[PDB]
Amino acid sequence: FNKITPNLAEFAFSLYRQLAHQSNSTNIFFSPVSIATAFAMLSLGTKADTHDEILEGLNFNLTEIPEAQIHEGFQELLRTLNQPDSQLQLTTGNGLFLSEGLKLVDKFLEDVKKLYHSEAFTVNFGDTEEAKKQINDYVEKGTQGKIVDLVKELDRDTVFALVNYIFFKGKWERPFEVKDTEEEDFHVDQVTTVKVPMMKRLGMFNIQHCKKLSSWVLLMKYLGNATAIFFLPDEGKLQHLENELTHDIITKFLENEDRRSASLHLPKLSITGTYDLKSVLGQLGITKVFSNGADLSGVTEEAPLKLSKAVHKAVLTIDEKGTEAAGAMFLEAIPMSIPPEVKFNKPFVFLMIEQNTKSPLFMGKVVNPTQK
Repeated sequence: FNKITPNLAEFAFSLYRQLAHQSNSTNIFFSPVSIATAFAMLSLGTKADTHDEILEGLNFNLTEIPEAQIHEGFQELLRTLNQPDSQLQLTTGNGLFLSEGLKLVDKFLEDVKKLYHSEAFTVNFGDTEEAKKQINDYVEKGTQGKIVDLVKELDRDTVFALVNYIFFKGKWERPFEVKDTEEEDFHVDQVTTVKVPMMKRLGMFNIQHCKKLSSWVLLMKYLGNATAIFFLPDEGKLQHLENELTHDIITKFLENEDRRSASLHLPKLSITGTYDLKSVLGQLGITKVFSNGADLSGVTEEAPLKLSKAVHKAVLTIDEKGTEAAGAMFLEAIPMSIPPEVKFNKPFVFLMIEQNTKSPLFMGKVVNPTQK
């Protein structure tokens, strides 16, 4: 439900398939939305090919969609993700660190803080260790201690760095009971298991088995404007599941509101994803902004400039209840027939969607819960 939603979904997938390709034995978790928003904001300080590469690498076809529509699209998205009276409890931030002694262009600083409500700071890159400390302290402080020592090192000639972080710990509209959480096996291989805390509940879930995706598909809503979608592939269908996913298929799932009884087993976990955006977005065609040929004339008017560092960290916590604050009670009418046992006890894929815009807030893959 947003002009740029289709683009963000395409970006989420190209990014996902990129990461899934590098290796299939690691947990994947990232925010298509936080990354795309950061880079769209950055493009504002770039021009020509440098600029164009960035928007195209974010899956926007400049021959078909006007730039003004792109930014307004991100604007509406932001005005939604962070509103007063309503909170999905999303801790996110984007920090720009530019060399002191650089003559920055006002308009850029205005756009960053006013339009994309982001943060720009000036630091002394002459002192690498102190620069790193300030950057890391920024993240730590923004996540109240959940993300520490993010940046492990800086290039010798670093003059501009970008940090993008996001932490999500949502509250289910229909929570699990802690007393029902017990240790269960999780099949990493078809012949190997490992124990992990497993949440479980008998109720009416928006769950179904999809022939095309060869997977079970579960949708659960979070307090706020978000919805989690879990895809459990049949035996040997993970790769098929990954290839067959599409924005149209996901939109269809979100339209369905049918519920059926089931005994659901869902792992209680905490996973993280840390990526070097220069490397990852590089594989998506975004290379000039990170090179000596970078046209960042919208950032600094007279001196050479390029983005030498760009990091993204996404943290997800899934548990029985997002808070100790008991939620209002409700009663579901569960039939007396035998409910299917649907267990997320093997590699599965997931996506978190923002209900209004339908933007892909998060996307990931759990290969082994006890991996972190």
